[PDB]
Amino acid sequence: EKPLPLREDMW
Amino acid sequence: MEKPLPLREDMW
Amino acid sequence: DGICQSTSNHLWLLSDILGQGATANVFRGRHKKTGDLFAIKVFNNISFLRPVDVQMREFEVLKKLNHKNIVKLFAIEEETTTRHKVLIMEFCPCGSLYTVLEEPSNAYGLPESEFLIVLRDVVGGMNHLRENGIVHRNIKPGNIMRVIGEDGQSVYKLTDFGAARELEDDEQFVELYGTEEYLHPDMYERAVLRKDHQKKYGATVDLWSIGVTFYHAATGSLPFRPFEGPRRNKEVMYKIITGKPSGAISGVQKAENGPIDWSGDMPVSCSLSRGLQVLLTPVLANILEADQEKCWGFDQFFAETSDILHRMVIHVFSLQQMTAHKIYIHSYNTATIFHELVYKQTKIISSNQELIYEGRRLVLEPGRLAQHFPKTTEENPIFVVSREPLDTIGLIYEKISLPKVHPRYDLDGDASMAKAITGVVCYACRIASTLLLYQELMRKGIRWLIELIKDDYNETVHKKTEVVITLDFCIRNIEKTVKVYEKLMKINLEAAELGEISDIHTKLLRLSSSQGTIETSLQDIDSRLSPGGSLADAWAHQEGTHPKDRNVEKLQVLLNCMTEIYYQFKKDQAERRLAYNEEQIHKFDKQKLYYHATKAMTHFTDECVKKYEAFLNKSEEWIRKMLHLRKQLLSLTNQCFDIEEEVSKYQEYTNEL
Amino acid sequence: PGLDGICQSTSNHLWLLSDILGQGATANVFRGRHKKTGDLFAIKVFNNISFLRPVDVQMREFEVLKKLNHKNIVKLFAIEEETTTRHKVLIMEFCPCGSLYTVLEEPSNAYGLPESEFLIVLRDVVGGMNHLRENGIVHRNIKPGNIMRVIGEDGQSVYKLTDFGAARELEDDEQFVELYGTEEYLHPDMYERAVLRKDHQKKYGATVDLWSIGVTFYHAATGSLPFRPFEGPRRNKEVMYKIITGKPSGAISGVQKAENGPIDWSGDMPVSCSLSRGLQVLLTPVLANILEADQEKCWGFDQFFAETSDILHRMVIHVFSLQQMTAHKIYIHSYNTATIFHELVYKQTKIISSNQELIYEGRRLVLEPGRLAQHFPKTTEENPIFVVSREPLDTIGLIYEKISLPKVHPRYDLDGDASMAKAITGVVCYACRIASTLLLYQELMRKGIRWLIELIKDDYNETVHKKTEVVITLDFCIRNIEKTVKVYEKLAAELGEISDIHTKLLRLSSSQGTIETSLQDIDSRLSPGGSLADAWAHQEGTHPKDRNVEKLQVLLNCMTEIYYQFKKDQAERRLAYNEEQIHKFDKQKLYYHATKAMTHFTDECVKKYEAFLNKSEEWIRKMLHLRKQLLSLTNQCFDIEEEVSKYQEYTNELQE
Ligand SMILES: O=C(NCCCNc1nc(Nc2cccc(NC(=O)N3CCCC3)c2)ncc1I)c1cccs1
Ligand SMILES: O=C(NCCCNc1nc(Nc2cccc(NC(=O)N3CCCC3)c2)ncc1I)c1cccs1
Repeated sequence: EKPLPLREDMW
Repeated sequence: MEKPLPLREDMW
Repeated sequence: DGICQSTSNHLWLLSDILGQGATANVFRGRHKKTGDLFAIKVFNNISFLRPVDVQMREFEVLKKLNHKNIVKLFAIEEETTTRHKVLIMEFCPCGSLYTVLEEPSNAYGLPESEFLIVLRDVVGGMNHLRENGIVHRNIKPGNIMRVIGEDGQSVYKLTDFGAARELEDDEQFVELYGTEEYLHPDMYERAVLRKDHQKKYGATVDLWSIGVTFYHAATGSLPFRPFEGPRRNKEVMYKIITGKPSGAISGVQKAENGPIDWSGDMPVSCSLSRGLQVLLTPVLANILEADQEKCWGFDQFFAETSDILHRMVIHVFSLQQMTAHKIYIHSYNTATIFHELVYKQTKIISSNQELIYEGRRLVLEPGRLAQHFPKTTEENPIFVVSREPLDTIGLIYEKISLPKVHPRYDLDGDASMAKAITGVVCYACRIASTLLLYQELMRKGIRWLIELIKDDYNETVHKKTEVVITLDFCIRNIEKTVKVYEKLMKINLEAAELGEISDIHTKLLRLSSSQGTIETSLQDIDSRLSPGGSLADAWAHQEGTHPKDRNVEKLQVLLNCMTEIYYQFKKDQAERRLAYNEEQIHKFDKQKLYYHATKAMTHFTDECVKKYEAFLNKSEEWIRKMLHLRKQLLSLTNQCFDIEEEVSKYQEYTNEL
Repeated sequence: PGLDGICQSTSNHLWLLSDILGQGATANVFRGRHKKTGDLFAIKVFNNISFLRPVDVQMREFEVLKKLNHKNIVKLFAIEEETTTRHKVLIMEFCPCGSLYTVLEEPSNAYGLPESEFLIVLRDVVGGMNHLRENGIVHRNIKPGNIMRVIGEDGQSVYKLTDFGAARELEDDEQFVELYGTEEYLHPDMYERAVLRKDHQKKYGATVDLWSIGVTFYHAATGSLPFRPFEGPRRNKEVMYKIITGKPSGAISGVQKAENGPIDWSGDMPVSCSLSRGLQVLLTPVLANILEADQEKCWGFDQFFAETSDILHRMVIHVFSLQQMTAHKIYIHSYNTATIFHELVYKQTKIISSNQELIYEGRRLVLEPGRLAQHFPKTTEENPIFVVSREPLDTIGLIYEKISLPKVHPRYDLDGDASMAKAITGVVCYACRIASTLLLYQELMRKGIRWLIELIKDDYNETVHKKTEVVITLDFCIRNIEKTVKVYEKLAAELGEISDIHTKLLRLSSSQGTIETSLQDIDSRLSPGGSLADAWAHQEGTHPKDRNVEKLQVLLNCMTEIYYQFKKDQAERRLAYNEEQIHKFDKQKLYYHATKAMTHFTDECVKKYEAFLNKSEEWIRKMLHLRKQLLSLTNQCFDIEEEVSKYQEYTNELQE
């Protein structure tokens, strides 16, 4: 468990 | 064919 | 350049660009919430200068396509900032077919194993296209994606439908898209030269796109080559793409403005088996047809290709010729059909073919199906031998030498040279690998054949000594009577004629020296069949290369070094400038490339080729030695049925008082 | 010269400080190039603590190593000075393929190294060690991270020793006092004086290397260290010492399975080991004597060398026991006769040489008792020599270790995830290894049963070829010879000769009739439809067309690549935000692939193998029973041909 989703501004 | 020259420490 | 774009559910980095086109770019993106990667196709700012009628052409085409061999269009979302429609489709990491054909390993053709996979997937997808009514007129190796199946076997898929249209089976367009080398002539004419005349095309262009692709994947070369490269000479390229005579699959120009060499055959450099080339070249010569009259239809093409894909392979090795063969045969064919296939490839008739397999003969009845044959591989094939003489052919490769290294320090000029100079050594490695198998299969079959002449010799002794006893006591059955024919009576001073049983004694005894001379004749056979005889394979373990020599492994080690330089020089030719030390290393490693290529090409012709030819000569003299001995052993074998059928009718007269 | 932070140089070589190969307390090693040529070398520069071990006694060591030239020693070309620092620098031959440690860190070798490569390691390590002893240099520091690996001209790897960091010049017998090495591969004497700051008057010999060589060999043979104190051996500094000191004679491995509990002492290889049973019985005793703690029962080098030389000088003949479904590698000498070959088959399969029947490439194999093993038929593993007896044998199959996946820890841990991906990928590697072995065993059983059935047809045809010879004599040389001239006395003449022999003629002739009755039954049982049929063989078990091992390899490559990424993800102690979530997603992807592979391994490869194993076992019964029955008929034929061989000897009297 506990996976966070990706984000745009962090790339 | 003899274009290669010795490597030099100042280009690195 | 860490800029990025995103939709509602996917995001990608502009630097992570997979492919590129004039109409759109293709990026490696990920699903924001799952992490799984997809290929994202965003359309550039210039694709919105096309009419809205035409900027939907690829959208409705990829909609009605869901099939393996077609790159799965997963979804279609809108980008965040620009609101541009983008295509989320499956990501094939292994690159395109062109990515594969650029490997120096496949510089002279794909391995025959992979070619049948490319054949299978291209037809399956192209069929699904015409089945759903789409003519994608830009079929090229850079367009055919490769993805690894669940079983390691490659699975190829189609994409880049930017050149598509809603085509009906008898409709034709008047528009223009594609890439040069793999496009139909009557589309090359209008697209390259902007010259249009007297023809429109639909559902026939793709057959040409496929056929040119297949020839490239088979020979490692494009089928229609004008001199000075295919970059210019488009007037010459069109002179070849249209003036080509029907039934010739390749048109190459040797000289500058010289002749146009036509050929209906595969080059010797091709990797595919001869059993396949005879099935393949008809398909190429009939879809490489400009006009619609002498051309094949989709109906005839898909039927003929499926006939190849629905066959099985039986590996047969000619021992008298030292030639391997692949027999492409349906599973529902019979054994007498199998013999016909072998005759067409070895020119030895059906009545002459003895089948040796795993140290045994092979019971070959005509009423047996192909799928019930013994399972064969190339290393464990069905051997075939003939009692009549055959020319020892051997392997027929193409003698290829290294190209000339150029002294001009050129970034892309060395990269183009590194590709070819590695490909030449790559071909020699594949040949030396086959030469090894040809020698090792020789040793395997000869040993099995020698064991079969011993079964032929031991079988007669079990019969001859079985009639030597039928005649041993048949001659005393009337000798114990002729002994008393005159023991109780008249004096038996000498042998004279006595009755009907006096000629059945003086002529039957003649079968004791006429047969006694056979028992001594078999000894000369058993002597030459013995370890010390004139038929021993003492030379087989003495001549030619051996697998323990590791010649192929030595070549491969040199090739790895050549390949590492080539893969490096392509990184170098990207961004065509080098620092000082980097430039010198490139110049140094350029010379090491020639050193490894020379060492390899020397070891090939001096160790593998020389000893293979030495082995092919010490085996040419043994073929005659064996075929002559079989002629003598059979003549002695037939005498034991002429001696034993004679002691059969006279056996009745000797059972009396 | 360079810009002080990016590169150093000598008069003849130069190197980037970023192309760093290895670090050490005395020196560092870089990937450099000869100035005038561009060719690559490994450059070792002694910065600090080069003055810790004396300079002259270490410099004289370098000049004598500069003359050293051997296959298994990393060549020391020249010894120079750095341009500005004037530190001493050694130019050495560069080994791009890394060390043996890098090879043992692969998941493919998480258990035994492949037997082929292990023999290479054993050959080279012994070869290099012998070269040092013959030149009087003590290593005292050999470990996997120390044995370099290069690829020879023939593609076979060549291992080369280096980093003689604990080295000086030694005779055959004298005294020492030093401390250098890494903890795991250390002799028990040095483990106290280098780990637990405690000294004693205990002495050494040529043996301090022999222990390190022993631990190194066991590691390459099994993928694990031979002495593990419950947790990692690097943490239990005390319990690790208690194990090697009280190591019982003969034991080669001690593992504490429960905390502060007993230590399980084993004297043979683990089942997980990849090496053949034929080699294990040869390697185990070598490992035993060199892993002896005290110098009283240790081996010494002269014995250790000649012993491993025997293992290396042997060749291998491949043999597959058809009734036991077991493959075997036979380590025999080239000069060894054919008789001793049967001995080695006995010790492994419990088949005495009297009932050792050999099939090879479709036919029986005749064994001249004096034929040399260097002229036996060449045998691959897929082309072995099959051995069968007419005596019953337990059908064993392959004995592998049932290794299930570790529990994947859910916490996000850069170190834990990387160390866990290593083990779980290694488990799928061991599973894929076995999956390939199972398919080979099944395909060899098919190749053997097909040959043996064709062989019994030869034995059948041999006896029916004999029956047609005694009946052509019994019915003709006796029934006709006697009926005409002997049963017509009406007076030697009419004695027990006419009564007993005429009856025995009809005794043998009538009983021979029912011999044909039992002969056609045997022909029917090994005809297409009979009880002895290849049918089940082509039906049960996995097949090459199934492509189970390829399917497992596809999954394994995704796991392998995820592990290699987690290795680099561990290089940073902290991951960027989006990278953290990819690592979190790929961690679940890593465990998904593993369970998917283990499912297909157990449900597909294992099951159909074990199903094939049973239908094999039941066929051995019906096979061995038919051969015993055909034999009984074969001996009746010779018996009848013997009884008639003397009745005809009196039919040739002919005096009446
Ligand atoms: O012509 C075109 N695209 C050629 C292929 C790009 N298309 C796709 N690629 C992948 N994955 C992938 C991964 C690694 C390498 C590659 N291939 C290349 O790098 N190549 C191939 C030809 C020369 C350079 C592809 N997934 C989906 C697609 I859609 C196009 C022009 C406009 C759209 S597409
Ligand atoms: O640590 C040390 N020596 C171990 C090797 C370094 N020395 C040499 N290396 C190479 N070629 C090479 C190529 C690729 C990688 C590597 N390195 C590894 O694979 N490593 C590093 C430690 C364990 C895993 C080496 N040639 C010659 C030598 I001399 C030393 C510390 C102080 C002296 S030596």
